[PDB]
Amino acid sequence: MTNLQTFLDIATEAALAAGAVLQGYLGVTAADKASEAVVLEIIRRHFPQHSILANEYLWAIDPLDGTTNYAHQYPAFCVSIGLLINGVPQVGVIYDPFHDELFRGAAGLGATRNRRPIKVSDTSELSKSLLVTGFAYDRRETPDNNYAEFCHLTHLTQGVRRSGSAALDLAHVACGRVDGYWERGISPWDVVAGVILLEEAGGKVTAYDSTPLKIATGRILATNGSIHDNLSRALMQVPPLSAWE
Amino acid sequence: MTNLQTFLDIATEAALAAGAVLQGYLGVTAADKASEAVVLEIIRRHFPQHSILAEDNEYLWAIDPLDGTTNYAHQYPAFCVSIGLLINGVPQVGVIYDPFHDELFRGAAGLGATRNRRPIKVSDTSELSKSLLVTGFAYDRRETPDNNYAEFCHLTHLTQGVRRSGSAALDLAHVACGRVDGYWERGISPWDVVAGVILLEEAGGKVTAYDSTPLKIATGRILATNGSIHDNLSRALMQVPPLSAW
Amino acid sequence: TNLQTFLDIATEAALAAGAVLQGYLVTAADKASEAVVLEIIRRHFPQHSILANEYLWAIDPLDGTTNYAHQYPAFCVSIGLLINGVPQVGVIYDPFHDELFRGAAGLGATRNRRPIKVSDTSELSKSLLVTGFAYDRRETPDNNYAEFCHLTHLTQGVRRSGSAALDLAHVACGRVDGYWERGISPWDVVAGVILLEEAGGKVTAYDSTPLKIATGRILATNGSIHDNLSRALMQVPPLSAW
Amino acid sequence: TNLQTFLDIATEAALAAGAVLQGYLVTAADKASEAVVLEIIRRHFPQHSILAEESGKLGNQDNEYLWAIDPLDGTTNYAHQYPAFCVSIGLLINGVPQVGVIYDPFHDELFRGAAGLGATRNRRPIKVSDTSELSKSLLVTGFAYDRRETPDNNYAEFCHLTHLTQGVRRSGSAALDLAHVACGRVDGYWERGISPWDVVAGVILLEEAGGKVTAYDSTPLKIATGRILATNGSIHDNLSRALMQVPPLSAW
Repeated sequence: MTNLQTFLDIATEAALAAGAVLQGYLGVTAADKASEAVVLEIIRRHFPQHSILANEYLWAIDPLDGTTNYAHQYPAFCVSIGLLINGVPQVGVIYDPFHDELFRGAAGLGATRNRRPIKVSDTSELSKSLLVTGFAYDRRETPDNNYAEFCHLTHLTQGVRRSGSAALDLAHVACGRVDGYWERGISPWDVVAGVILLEEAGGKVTAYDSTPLKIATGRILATNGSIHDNLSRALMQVPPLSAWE
Repeated sequence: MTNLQTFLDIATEAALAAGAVLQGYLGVTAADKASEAVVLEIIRRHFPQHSILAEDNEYLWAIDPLDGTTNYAHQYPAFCVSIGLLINGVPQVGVIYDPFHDELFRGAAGLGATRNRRPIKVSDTSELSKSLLVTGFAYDRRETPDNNYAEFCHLTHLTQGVRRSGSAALDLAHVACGRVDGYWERGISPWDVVAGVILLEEAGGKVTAYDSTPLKIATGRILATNGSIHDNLSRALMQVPPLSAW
Repeated sequence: TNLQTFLDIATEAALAAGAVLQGYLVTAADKASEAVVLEIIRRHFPQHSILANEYLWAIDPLDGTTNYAHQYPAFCVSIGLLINGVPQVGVIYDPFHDELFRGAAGLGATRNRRPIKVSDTSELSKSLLVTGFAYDRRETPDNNYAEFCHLTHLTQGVRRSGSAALDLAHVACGRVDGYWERGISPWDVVAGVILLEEAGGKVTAYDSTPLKIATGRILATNGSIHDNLSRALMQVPPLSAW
Repeated sequence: TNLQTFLDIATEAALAAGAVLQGYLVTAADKASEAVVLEIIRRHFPQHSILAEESGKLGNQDNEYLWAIDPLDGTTNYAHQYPAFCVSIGLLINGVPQVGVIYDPFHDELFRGAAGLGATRNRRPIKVSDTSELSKSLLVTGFAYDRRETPDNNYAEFCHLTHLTQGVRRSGSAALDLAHVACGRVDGYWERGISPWDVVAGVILLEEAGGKVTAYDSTPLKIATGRILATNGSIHDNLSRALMQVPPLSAW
């Protein structure tokens, strides 16, 4: 509808403005602060009645996803700007300012990168798939550290990447550069924009066991749709690390 | 040395020409073959007396026409052409070209290291807890218990993170310019690493076996760091607890 | 403020239309770009009026059509806002070189979201200028050739790019020191005029009296050579005198 | 192969010098670019001779191999950061242009050509335009430093062709103008007062791209005269005729 394109227009300009701020600093906490201020000013000026995640309309903003990467100048970081409408992701913009890759999606309006259409891959077999995952800040505090999962899928697939940016990982599923992505311990601002981007690109986003996505649990399974069942089953069957030599 | 700069000039043009071929195909086996043919024609036309290693002369070129083949097949943006020269079995000239991001890494003994013809240098990080590392996993990983998983988990617990890009040559280039602090992998081949090794050394880094004894490429194992973290990372890899201990 | 909101939407319209131009890269391209721009401006500002009333948008969906037809890399989308007939918001986007020029009254001038400023050149000798030639040049003796020859003699050179909007953008970021042209249209210049003024430049008629876009004549400089260039334009020998 | 070896080295010299120009982006930049080009060419081809404006004549100028080097074509543009400047590296074999590389480091456009090996920009083939009518053509020209001292200043030609075509551009770089004919962005180019290092690389590039380069009257090119007519080949006779029939400015 007309509002969603208007929402997507403003989120795009906010992401590009913030991305330029992040690029300027390259010559970390200050950069993240400066990007957030730019994003908030734009969204609040155009949509004073909307809320920022913390009411029908709720913006989930990550001003700098991939903070560890950015501190090391590792080229995998982005701005993520997502809109929840009645708690459902409906508008998403993810901008990688180092590679100048602008991912945009909105419900019923399609998914693009640099304003050209993108689509998920068709891969259905784990043995022919390339996946990506991440590891949470709390990984030393719980036995559920995602290592078992990583090892298991690394054995069953062509490989599991680790980029260091959850938002970019979702964008890479959306354009078919990987076939699937899973992670625990993520935050709403890490994933809201990527979820609608991926769904518009033809993918599927659920919990690990293929029951509906519950962002509050911090767990996400996001695939091209064709590999969703095989990946869900492999994750639920995961042998513990103690079962390896 | 005049000699090394001339070798570096030709390896640079070979990498750029092959990178353009890889870009043309993006619009996998054919791409790899076409890239190799381009590299071989250039090296052998300029240096007909040199020997080629790909797929005991004084001059031996270790060529990877497409490092990151899995990534390339998926269009995952981490692949490159790697062109390294072994002089009496020692890496001395290296060019690594990422044609998707247009990043040209160049180094030669005594001549320095550059990315896009501008100097690069390794990071200063000395503590594992403040470090960002990268590693990979071999094609034989299902057949041996030494699959590198224990190392990956251990280091992921001890550092800020361990990346997995899918290109060993780009991983070495990322150590060389300070985007990661260290890199280790088993099951690699000479053409994966020769260019990156001399690039990293010229950038100020250090490349050895896991236990810090001299690098032995034939074993397929490499530890490549900024030099300041080399000792701590080497000790962490040697003390690695097995997966069964988790 | 209001101007920032206008600038935000003009920027997204220029980038959206520019991507359309890149996809085609002539009549179809120009029309597709215009439809993209018009849809965006009307959806965000249903009460504004269009040029292609307090708010009046002057849109060129493809400035430099001859260049575009030849794939000569000097064409752009130009989106300017007149508020009570005064240029106040301007976006010029070169999609081939991916150069985004943005300006609004009191908000500054940027290229690719970085500040730009006019040059410091103060002497007509040592200056680099640019000009253009109108479609009607064969029907009138005042075809701008005499001016081109005169200024080419008095300066380091007079460029001819083929895009009036980009010429103004080039003055705004200091790549040239001044620009003059006759036979231009409002949609060619509205965005560039405010961009240049925000960058520190000056825009008038040839004789330095206030700009009159309806006359089709513009003199646009870094401000420091403005009087010198204006004097030269007031003292142009006819072609017959060569 | 023989020419391919020359082209490989000229390409690396152009890219290395272009990176120096991008770092600086004037007197030093021009000189720093030349030092990079000369070092590469003389190290790979120590027996070849060099022609350049600043360094002058290096080795016997009747050598079979003579490199015509412009380390920074478009110096006025460069001083103003006007984005139309390049490194031009051409090789004359027995006085004939046979290898050419032109590199615009600001836009990162690498033009390459050699006799029998084809013409490319950024390593993909380029070709001249199909434009056959002067009235439908886009041209480009330039004006020499001596224009105030001679009545033959090219103004009459500029006015005449501006009337007969869709327009005449003025970019400020003769080497890039030749490269623009080579890839079809313009249909033709003419200029007086040019130097060998301005045109040698572009001449072979344009010829390999399918174009044609002569004197104004379509007799063979004589670079020593400083005049060049360079087109897509299809408007060559029409543009030559217009150049032979230029009304003086006084007739306007």
